[PDB]
Order: sequence, then C-alpha cells, then structure tokens
Amino acid sequence: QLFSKTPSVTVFDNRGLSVRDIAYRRHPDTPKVTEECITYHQFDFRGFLAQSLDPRLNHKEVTNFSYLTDLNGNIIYTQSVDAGNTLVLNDTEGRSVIAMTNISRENGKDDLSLAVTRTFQYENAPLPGRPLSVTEQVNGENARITEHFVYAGNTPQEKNLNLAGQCVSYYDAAGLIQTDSVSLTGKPLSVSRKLLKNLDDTNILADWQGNDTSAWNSLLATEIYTTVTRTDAAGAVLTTIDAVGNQQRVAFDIAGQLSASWLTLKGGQEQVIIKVLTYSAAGQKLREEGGNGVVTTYTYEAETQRLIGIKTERPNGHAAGAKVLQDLRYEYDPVGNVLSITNDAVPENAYRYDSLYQLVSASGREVAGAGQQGSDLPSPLVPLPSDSSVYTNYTRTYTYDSAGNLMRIRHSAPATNNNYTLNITVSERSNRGVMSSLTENPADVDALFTASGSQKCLQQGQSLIWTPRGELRTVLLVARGETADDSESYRYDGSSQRILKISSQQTSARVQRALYLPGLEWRTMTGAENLQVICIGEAQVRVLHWESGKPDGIINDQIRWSYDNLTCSSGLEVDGDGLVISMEEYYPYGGTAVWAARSHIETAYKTVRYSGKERDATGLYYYGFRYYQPWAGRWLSADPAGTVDGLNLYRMVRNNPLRLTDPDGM
Ligand SMILES: [K+]
Ligand SMILES: [K+]
Repeated sequence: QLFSKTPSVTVFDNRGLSVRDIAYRRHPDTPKVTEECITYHQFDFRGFLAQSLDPRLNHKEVTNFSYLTDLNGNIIYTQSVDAGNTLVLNDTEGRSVIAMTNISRENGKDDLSLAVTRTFQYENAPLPGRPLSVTEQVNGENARITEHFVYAGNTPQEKNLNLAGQCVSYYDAAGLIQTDSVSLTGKPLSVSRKLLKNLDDTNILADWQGNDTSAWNSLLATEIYTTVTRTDAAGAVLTTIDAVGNQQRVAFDIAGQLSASWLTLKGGQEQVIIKVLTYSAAGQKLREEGGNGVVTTYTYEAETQRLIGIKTERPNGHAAGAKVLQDLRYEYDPVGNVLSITNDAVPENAYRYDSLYQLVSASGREVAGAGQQGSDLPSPLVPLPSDSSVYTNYTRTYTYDSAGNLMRIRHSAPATNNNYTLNITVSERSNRGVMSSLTENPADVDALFTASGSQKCLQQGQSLIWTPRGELRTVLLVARGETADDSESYRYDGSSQRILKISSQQTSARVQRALYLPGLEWRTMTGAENLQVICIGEAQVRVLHWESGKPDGIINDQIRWSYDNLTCSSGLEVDGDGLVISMEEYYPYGGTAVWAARSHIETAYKTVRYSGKERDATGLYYYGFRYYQPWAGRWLSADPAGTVDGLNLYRMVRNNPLRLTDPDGM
C-alpha cells in the first residue's frame, strides 16, 4: 500500500546511455509524502562516464565522482568525495602497472603529500611476463617491495609434484607462502606459511629487495606452518591436516554435496561433527544432524525457495531430553523483506521499511536495563534465564538521508526507561559520517578521515592508523603519551586477509596474540594461555584445545556448535552433549541486545557473533576487507570495490541488514 507509484526508473540520452536513476522514497509514517530521489550520470564527448551525483549532493553542487579515461573508456583518473582521488594504469597486456591512492584537494591542485604509489612488476622477455613483484611507496618515504613471486621450473622433481609453471614461493607482507605439492587435479596438496621475524613490532615491515631467496629466508622466523590437503577425483577437498596436526574429514553424497564431517584431534580418535546432512531439491540444506545429537531443520517456501523456518532442537529420545532450542519463523513481504520473526520455546520482531526497502522500524527485546549502546558488549547474563520477564521490549527507529546515510537510530525502551538516540553526523560534501560524540558539525567530519576516506578516530580517545593499502593497522585504545598505550594491531597477507592480531594492555603487560591459519586460530595470552581453536566448516563448529592455561569449568577439546539465523549471525553455542552454552541476540545493525551464558568463564571464548564475523575487543567487526561499526550502522572506511553497490561507499548492506549480509567488506 505504501508502494503505489514507486517504481525504479532509468532515464536515457539519445545514445543509449543511462543519464538518470530515479527512485521514489516513501515512509510508512507519512504515506502522502513521496520524495523523488534522482541520481545523475553525465557522459562525455566519447560516450564514457564522466560524472555521477547522488540526490543529496547534486543539490549542493558537489560531484560524487569524476572520471578521466583513455580513448577506450578505461578509467585512468578518478575524483571521489568518499574515497578521495586516485590514478591507475594498466599495460598493453592488460596488467595493472600503477595505482596512486590517498590523494586530496584546497589550493586547487591535487595534494600528493600523503599519496601512496603502488607499482607492479612482471617477468621481462623472454619470460611469459608472469607477476614478478609488487612495490609500495608512500610519498617522501622509501619504496618497499611488499610482494615477490618465484616460479618452479621443468625438472622431473618439480613435475612429479605438479609444480611446473606454478608460483611456488609467494613473499607477502607477513612473510612467505610456499606451495609444496599440487594434486593431479591442479589443487594445492601442501602449503607452508613462514612468518616474518618480529611481527610483534609494528615498525618492522616486509621489504623483499633483490632476487635472492637466501637473503630473505634469513628474515623469517623459524617455525613452519604447513597445511596439508587431500582432494578427491573431482578436485574437492576430502581431508585437511592443519599446522598442529588436527584432521578435518568430509564426505559427499551421490550428488556430491557435503553429507558428513569428522574431526580427529592430534593423538585422538576420529569423532563425528556432522553425522548426516540432507538437501532440498534446490540444493539448500534441509536437515542437519550433528555429533551432539542436535538436529537443525530448515523449512522453505515452495513458491519462492525462501527460508521461512530454522528449527534447532534436541529431538525425541535425546539423552539430555527433547527440547526446541530455537524455532525461527520468517514472514516476508512480496519482494522478500523480512517483515517478522517469531521464536518458539511469543517473542516477536516486527519490521517496517520504506519504499526503497530501507529498514525504518524494528521491534525486539533486550536485557533491560542495559544502557546506551556503544562499542562494548553488554555484561553477560549468567546463568541462562528461566524467566523471560528478564527481557524488555524495545523499538528502534532509523532515519536516513537522500544519499542513504543512516543519520539517526532512536532507541525506545519505555518500560525500563532505557531511551536514547544515536546520532550520526554526516558531512555536507561527502558521505563521511561519524557518531555525534566525535563531532556534531558536518563541516568537521571530513578531517576525521584520511584522503582515502578511512576513519582516523574510532571514539573520543581512540585513534586509527592505516596501512598504505588501506588496511587497518592499529587501534589506539588508551593513549598515554609516551609511551605505554593500550592498543591492538593487525597484519595482513598479500590478499589483504588478516593473519595476525596483537592486543596490548597495561596492568607488566597483558599481551593477547591471534594467529589466523587455514582452519585454525592460534591464540596466546601473556602477562600464560595457549589456545588452539579448530575451525570446522566454511565457522559453524569450533573446538577449543588448550596446550596451556585451560581454565577450570571447561573441559579440554571443547566442541561448540554454532546455530545461526537468516543472515548467518551466531545465536546459539551448544556443547558436545547438546546443551546450550550461550545465547545471543542482535540489534538489526549488529549491536548485541541479549548476551547470556551458563557460566561466566565460557563467555570469553566466543569471538564470532554478528553475520558470522569476529567482533574484536575494539568493538569492530572484521569482515575481511573492511571493519564494521555495529553502533554507527556503517563501514569504518570507503568501499575498496568502489561503486559496485551504489555511490555511497559507507552504506551498510543497502540499509536492509535483516535480509542482506556482507561477505567480506569489499
Ligand atoms: K518501490
Ligand atoms: K606429474
């Protein structure tokens, strides 16, 4: 009813070019008011895209994007109000050769004072011109060679391992990845990671100079982290032995779908993780029984293949008794927005959207009185509630501008009087926006970001340092001048995937290290706990194996099943006996509304929460390419993928976080 006369329109010029995107925004509270939102696209004399303007900024004579191309329409130079200015160029072979980023302006001209220049080097003739190295140089500083590739030859030794023509040695920002063996099916059977020595010091940086691997191997720490894989005839992975010797095993059905999975801890016997897994005709998971006897049943809508039911239960005849642990029921609008959710065990979440399918209202429950939402998790409710009066109902309202910037989250919890409003202050010349506690003046928002559009201050006392590639380097949590600061640093591989996280807090010093490897998280705590987290699935089931510092209250090699919702948010942790360990509910944009557990000690070992992503101690969710602020409803930096999902480079899953999920950030 709210959607009458709200189509999507594309307006063309006389040469088949889309010069206008027209939407029609209508709020359910004011159904007589329809805002015509117009996005403008201007094309040049050569028929290529030159300018793009959102409905908001166009009114203020500011251009979201400007492009300058070659004679074929390939973009060379870009001006972004969100991502700053950039310059790229590819060669005649189509390969990237240069990318200059983090450029601003002011005085009129472009400010190159902090420009980052990444260049790509390839094998020269008579070689096939394979990738040779990647060089990275910040303005005024020396160039570092951040990547180097080494390829195997034609020797019988190399052929027997199927390595001929393969990049056998990859030197990245973290150190070295060696490919030891390749399957007959072209799949890696053995890879080994070596870390650069002293990655604990944030000032030590990779720099692979020259063409001698002997001189480089000396810069690597001694430990070798080898992941071994065994694949089937169709190239699918069957077994995996991680760097510490644990094995994951899978088996597929007659249709080649994952049908069972097992785990064999080092020195242990094989045990069932997933016993049986059935699928719908559309290949969606239907019934999934785990080793804890717990059964998840997925119910789908016949006409649409939409997931309308998620039922996790201890079935009849279970050793711990029959019980429905979770029974999520989804009701959708004809377009597929989640209108409502129910859980059987009365509780109900209701949702209202605008004609653009932006979430404008959300009802739910929280443990009241929690207090005003921030970067922190609520204190866990221990033990598990027996009564539901412990929860109170809340209603949140969401307010967006013409460019999709979430400006306001109005939290209303009347009964416990837990009422507050989270305001986001948006720039008047960009999509850059921060919480009002940082500034309430639109004119001061842009200074709080880099030229690339990466946020420099998380909260009031907390600053953000970034890598030249735009990766998050350091979160300064408690600054103490000189020179003992509560902080958390990060390291990434050549693919910009996180490999290392180091948290430091003053007490000599509490240091928490997290090493991310295939199917494995190696977490140490000093100031000593040595924890190895086996990640099973792709991550669904997690196993906690202590080599040292196992706390009382938790048995070693503890298996934790995770049970999610529609958008993959970890809601229930359940042990090997099928007993609920923790339960967690989320505000639509990620904040934790409910956090409960059967013990205080088991709470500290859940890291993955919203959208199946890890929440770091900083409060940020790490998605892969970008960090997410669940309290501000937006990304911490501009989309590195650019305009693939609209002009707004900060907008979070198109402002519909109940239907949509983001896999990486990018
Ligand atoms: K519509
Ligand atoms: K061979």
